[PDB]
Amino acid sequence: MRKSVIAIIIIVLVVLYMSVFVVKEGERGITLRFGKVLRDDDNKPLVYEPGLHFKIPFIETVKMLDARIQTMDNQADRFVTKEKKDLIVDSYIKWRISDFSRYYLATGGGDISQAEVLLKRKFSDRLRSEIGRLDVKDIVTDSRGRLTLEVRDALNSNPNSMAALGIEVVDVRIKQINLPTEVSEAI
Amino acid sequence: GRKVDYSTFLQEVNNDQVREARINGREINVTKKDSNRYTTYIPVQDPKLLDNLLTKNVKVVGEPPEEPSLLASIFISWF
Amino acid sequence: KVDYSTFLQEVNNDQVREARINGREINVTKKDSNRYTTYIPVQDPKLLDNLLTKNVKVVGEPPEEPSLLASIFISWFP
Amino acid sequence: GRKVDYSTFLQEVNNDQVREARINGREINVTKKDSNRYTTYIPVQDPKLLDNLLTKNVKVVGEPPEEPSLLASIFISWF
Amino acid sequence: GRKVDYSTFLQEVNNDQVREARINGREINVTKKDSNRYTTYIPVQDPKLLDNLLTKNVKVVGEPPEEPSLLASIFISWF
Amino acid sequence: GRKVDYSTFLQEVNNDQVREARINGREINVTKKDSNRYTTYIPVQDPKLLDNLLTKNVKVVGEPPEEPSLLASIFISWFPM
Amino acid sequence: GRKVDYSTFLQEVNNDQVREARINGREINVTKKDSNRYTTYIPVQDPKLLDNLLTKNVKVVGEPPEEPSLLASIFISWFPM
Amino acid sequence: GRVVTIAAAAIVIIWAASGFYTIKEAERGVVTRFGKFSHLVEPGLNWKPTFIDEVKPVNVEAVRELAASGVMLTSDENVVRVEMNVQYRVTNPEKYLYSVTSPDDSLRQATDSALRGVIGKYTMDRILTEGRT
Amino acid sequence: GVVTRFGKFSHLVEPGLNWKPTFIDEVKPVNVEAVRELAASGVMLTSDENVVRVEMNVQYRVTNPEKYLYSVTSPDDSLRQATDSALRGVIGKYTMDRILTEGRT
Repeated sequence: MRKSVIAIIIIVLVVLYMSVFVVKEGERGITLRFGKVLRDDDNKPLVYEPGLHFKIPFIETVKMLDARIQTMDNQADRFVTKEKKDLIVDSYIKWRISDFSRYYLATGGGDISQAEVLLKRKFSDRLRSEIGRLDVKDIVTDSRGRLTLEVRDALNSNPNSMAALGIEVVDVRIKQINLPTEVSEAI
Repeated sequence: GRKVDYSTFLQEVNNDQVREARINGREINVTKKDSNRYTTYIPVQDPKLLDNLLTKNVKVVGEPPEEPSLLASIFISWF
Repeated sequence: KVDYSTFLQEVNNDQVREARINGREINVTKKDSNRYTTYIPVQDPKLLDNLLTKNVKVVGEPPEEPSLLASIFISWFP
Repeated sequence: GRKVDYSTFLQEVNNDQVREARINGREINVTKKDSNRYTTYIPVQDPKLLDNLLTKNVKVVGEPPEEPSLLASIFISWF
Repeated sequence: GRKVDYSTFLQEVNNDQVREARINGREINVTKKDSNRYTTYIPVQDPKLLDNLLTKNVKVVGEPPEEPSLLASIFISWF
Repeated sequence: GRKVDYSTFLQEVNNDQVREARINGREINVTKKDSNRYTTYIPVQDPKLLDNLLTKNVKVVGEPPEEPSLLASIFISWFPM
Repeated sequence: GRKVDYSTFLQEVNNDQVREARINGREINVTKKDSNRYTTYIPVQDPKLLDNLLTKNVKVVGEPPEEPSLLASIFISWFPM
Repeated sequence: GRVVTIAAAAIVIIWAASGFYTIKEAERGVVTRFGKFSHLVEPGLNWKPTFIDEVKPVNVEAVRELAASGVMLTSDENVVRVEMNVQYRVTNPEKYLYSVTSPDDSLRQATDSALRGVIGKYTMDRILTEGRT
Repeated sequence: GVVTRFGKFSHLVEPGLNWKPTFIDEVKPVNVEAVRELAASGVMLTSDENVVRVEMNVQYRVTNPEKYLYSVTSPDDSLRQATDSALRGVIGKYTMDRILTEGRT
């Protein structure tokens, strides 16, 4: 009868409209039912297109995680060389998500803040350990080939890897080097 | 309409990366220099904010008030 | 319709002759009689101080009390 | 009801020519030896006002604001 | 009750003749050291009144707020 | 509980006697180091009060507002109805 | 969540301990470095709070207001009718 | 008697339904009956009966970093200033729950003593430039 | 312009009405195909102990839009904020007088 047909149409349409999922052009996602990330015999499934367009339309939700090359920025911070000279150095990091499941389970919610904090810590640590050795001229003259590449390889490489957390780093650069006020005036 | 932390708002003000933001209530419609825009909230009453805006020479427009709505409530009391 | 800070730079050069203030609104009264509108964004402790530093006449104005007839009206108009 | 300006009130106080006031709300009823009756209106909350008043030894009075006892308003409630 | 000047009140506080002060919102109950009594009213919000009183060892008391009776709630429930 | 005067409370606080303070608007419950209890009342807004407390190591407390229960509120709204 | 005194919260902040804080009138949710959570209340209006928070590098967040829907007024006024 | 049976059945059904619960994204937990240690659980699809047992979350896989500081004292009658940071994660929820109270503060109080012990031996310039490794 | 339906790519559109019966389709025209400008400056150190001021300017052009969209975000940020490092790299090795004299070749 007309009422039954209309009710069935409405029910199926609601099934559709709350069962859909839409994944746009480069924002990879996750799958979580109610705690059971549906971790299969292999790693848990990843989702990139509205294939399996239907989800269980009332028990579960999923999270979309950006996948573009993210850029971290920071402010100046002082350092020191063996000649007791002190500098001002600013820099930046390019980081990429390597393996998504470990990243989400580890970082706790997948917002940028804690990843930023962890990378900030590790970068400050390794760089400050590196620049502390070479001499004042050697920072200025040829910093790229040795400093940037060596720190990249060391920071990217088990736990303590900064990849174990599930992050891939692209490359690191230094932006500007000033001097303190008094030495500036003297020179 | 992305949400941005007040902390980062100060982090961007201190190094002059905005021209303009609109003021109302305690919500702010923020427009950094490169034509990107978003929104933030001020957690408490701050005595120093306006000074932070003025001294750095960042230019800020505030908005006219919205008078409350009346006819809805009068109809509600009527029917 | 004119910016708060711009109003401030106008104050700095002593180019407004007197001041009309009302609530979070100020009616400008400058040397060349140009008029506009400017809104108070948030409480400013220094606004009155800065204006009084520069010998500008600054006028107060009565509250706008709602008429009593209007109150009993709205009470019993519905 | 001569509305002599708040700012005008300020400089005439700076001249140290006014002798007393009785205060209420936003309204300043302040008198000079002529028995001059006039008034101004508070622009916004002013901290320094009372200190300056103390410097000029001006007699100052207020009154406890009138409030309608629970007869008239609750009467138009019974009405 | 003699509604006396706030100016006189501050002056006598400077001259140390009061032993007790009782504070209700804006209203002021006074009892000075030589057993005389009077009344005064606070013009506006003050930054320094409480401190000035406390420094020179006048006693201060407040009283709890004027709580509305529940019987008013009964009345408004039936009216 | 025996009420006290604000000035007495402050004077005794600077004598290093107090350990706890609950605050709600204008009521303040005080418990000494000798474990007696009482109440006081702030006269007016005192911008220096919170400082004066914490600067001498008292363990202050803030406690929530009593929101009217929605059921009883809608009832006494509908008790007329 | 386990409530805490305000004084404990300040001794917390002075020792590089707080990550994120939400401010609503005077009710606060807190998240330490160590992934624990709790709640706190601000007794009295404080001018020096916010700056003290900011200088030590804590992440501070706010919340939008809750506007009462007109439909709620429709219901409450029209419930008899 | 039918009404009593229907009411009892409804009560027991509500009981059982309220028994179910949820766990959130791979956080280990310990659920114990009457207080006696019963068993662990993995996230999702678990049912707690009422007034027997207690369910405890642990929030395991998190990164959990702490800090340290101190204007300290060094070998050759000199004064330095340093900082520190440490990252840690929890493996067994059981011992972490039932060893000490507020277990984070324990690592925190330990790291300061550790840092002083290490910083004691060496001298000024070595502490400055060469020897951080 | 870039067209997207079903969350995925759809063909680049040479300007036109592109006669379609669809509104569920999403089209991104924000890209431009004309020259545009960024510039930078800084008080940058010299090989020997010396300080100098140097500034330049760059002109850039987009060829493949999809790499301009679905890659490292916020383009001008990456451009400017790597150009500064490149400018340091060049300015570093040369002496103060040489930077004064042969700055343009």
